Amino acid sequence: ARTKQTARKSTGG
Amino acid sequence: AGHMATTKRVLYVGGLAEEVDDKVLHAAFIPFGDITDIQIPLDYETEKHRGFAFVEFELAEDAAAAIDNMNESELFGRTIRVNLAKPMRIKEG
Amino acid sequence: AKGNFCPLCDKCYDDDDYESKMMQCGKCDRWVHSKCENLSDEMYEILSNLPESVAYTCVNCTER
Ligand SMILES: [Zn+2]
Ligand SMILES: [Zn+2]
Repeated sequence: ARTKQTARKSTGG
Repeated sequence: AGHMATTKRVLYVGGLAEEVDDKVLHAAFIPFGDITDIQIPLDYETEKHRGFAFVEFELAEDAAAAIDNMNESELFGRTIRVNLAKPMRIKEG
Repeated sequence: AKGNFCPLCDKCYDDDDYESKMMQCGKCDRWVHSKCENLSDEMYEILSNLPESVAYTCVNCTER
């Protein structure tokens, strides 16, 4: 979901 | 390498029927132990659930019993998944 | 600024705070804390790992 812990285009890395 | 099993106060549910609501997850998961919270995030492609849900137990040992008794089992007429909310990932990534 | 206010509790949020556990509504774009919901900090970490096609909704954004 949209959060402050993450907001990137994808959860990958 | 890692442990053969694990436990946590919260666990994941997926593959549930299209007509499942947060009241069904409670009535389906209560016999393994007392539930304290349930959540279902909204999917914006059709304004319904994403085909999965979440539940939380009073203890982590009760979640392991809910998995040991409903994992890959029929609920609403088709199979559903049950596991901790850590090792899995959505079919969309 | 001071115009920020949570839809479920008397607390508010900063214009640059990103260390607090919070989510954004997918239907009214409003922010929310984890403590003013039945949620917990363990369930918040998985909600962050879900795809962006799914998101949280207010106590009314889920019905209307
Ligand atoms: Zn709040
Ligand atoms: Zn909202």
